[PDB]
Amino acid sequence: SDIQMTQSPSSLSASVGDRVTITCRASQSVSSAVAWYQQKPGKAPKLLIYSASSLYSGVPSRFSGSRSGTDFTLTISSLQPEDFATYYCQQSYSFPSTFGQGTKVEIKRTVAAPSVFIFPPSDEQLKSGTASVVCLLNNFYPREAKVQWKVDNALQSGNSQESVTEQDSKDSTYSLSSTLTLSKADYEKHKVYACEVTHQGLSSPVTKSFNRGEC
Amino acid sequence: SEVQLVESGGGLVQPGGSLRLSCAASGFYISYSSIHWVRQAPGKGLEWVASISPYSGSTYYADSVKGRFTISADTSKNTAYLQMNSLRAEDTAVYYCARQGYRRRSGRGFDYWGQGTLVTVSSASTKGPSVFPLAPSSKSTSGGTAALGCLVKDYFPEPVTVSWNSGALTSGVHTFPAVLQSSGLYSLSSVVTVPSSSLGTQTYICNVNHKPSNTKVDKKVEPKSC
RNA sequence: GGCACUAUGGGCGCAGCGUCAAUGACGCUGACGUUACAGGCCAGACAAGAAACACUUGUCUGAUAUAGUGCC
Repeated sequence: SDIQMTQSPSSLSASVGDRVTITCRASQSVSSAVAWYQQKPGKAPKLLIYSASSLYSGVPSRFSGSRSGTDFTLTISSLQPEDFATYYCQQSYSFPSTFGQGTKVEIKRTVAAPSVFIFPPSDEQLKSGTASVVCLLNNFYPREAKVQWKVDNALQSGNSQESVTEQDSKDSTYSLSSTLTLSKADYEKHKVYACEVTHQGLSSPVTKSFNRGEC
Repeated sequence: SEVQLVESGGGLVQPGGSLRLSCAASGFYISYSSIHWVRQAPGKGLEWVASISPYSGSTYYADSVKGRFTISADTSKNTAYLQMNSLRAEDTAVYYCARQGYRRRSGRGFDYWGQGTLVTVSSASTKGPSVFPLAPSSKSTSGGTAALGCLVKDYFPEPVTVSWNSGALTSGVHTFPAVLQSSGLYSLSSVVTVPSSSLGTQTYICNVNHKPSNTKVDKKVEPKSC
């Protein structure tokens, strides 16, 4: 019977100055044996709160911990550009230890539309028998954006894989990647390859494309 | 601040293999602290793995590893170890060692963390990446800004290091996460947007460096016209 | 298993008995004396010791914990 620590929300999109609250619940009582860590990408976690409400060192005052039964909450009183990491709760009341699955806390900015670019495969890559068609969405906000691969006005599926950056530091935008993979034979069997992007910043879904030998 | 933790000993292992991580306490004595291993599967959160407790040397394991991994300290060496046996692929993560701070100063909080050591479990073998250019089609230049990049395809494992024009031109550069393909290899691509006046005038060459296979590639990106 | 009764530290000597030594030292055993003084035993709660457990120490609460002898 492990103690589970159900963190929520999984995500959080706020803007600077905001009051932010992150909750976590223990499937059983853990007394006050609860820690809070902040983790920025690629780096190790930093302790913020120990014993469910005491603030570890180096932690500014805007951070603060709280317990009520089995309900543990971290609250940031006024969000600062530095306080934009993922956040985890931990129970240390029994073994085995448990963590939340985390809370990603993202910056909120004005709605920005994507500048859409499209790339055929290389001659080097076709020299070797596979075709990767790569489309780019650049410096937009928010995150959610659909990309639709039509080859000769026909929707594709499953032969393409997306990929998204973390939010920028300066303008706090996103960028997304999509790659249609084909055998060099299937690539040479068609002329029109198109990349269809629907995003909030766009009044009408923007499209980019190319012919096969187009030069 | 002289307190430090340093992990080592990771890398790629076949399934069923074994790997032994170290953790090098400098700035305090391991003898008097509880020492923990926490892993972080890539793209995931933190999962606790094990701890050995001070004085009694009593140890504790995660349900998922309880039987394959073994935690141990060598007080004479001020190093705690992790013996991973009979590895499975879902054991792939960055592995961190962490110190539990002093009972009367941080409770049971983990107050100092290592750097993390990456461990991949795969029966896939090493593969250097093939680097193809996404050429800037100045065929279209609206905001006087074309996008160019390098596709870094079909490598294993990761990481990869993509500079651009040897460290200069860091601005507007968007290197993307790798993605696992149905093959079982990774692929990622890095881009940079630039003025399309300087298209030709400036020349653009991405600097790929996949040390797991000892490949230092450089690829030039440029259109090919009629 | 229940009930009764009896015993339970530390020195300090006395004996016996050892081990290495080399006739040295320190153990071990006494319902063997003696004694300033007191403790000792078991368990739980709580605290502290670089301390989640284990260990050691302290306070508090209970009595227990052993053995022996009977009876049931």
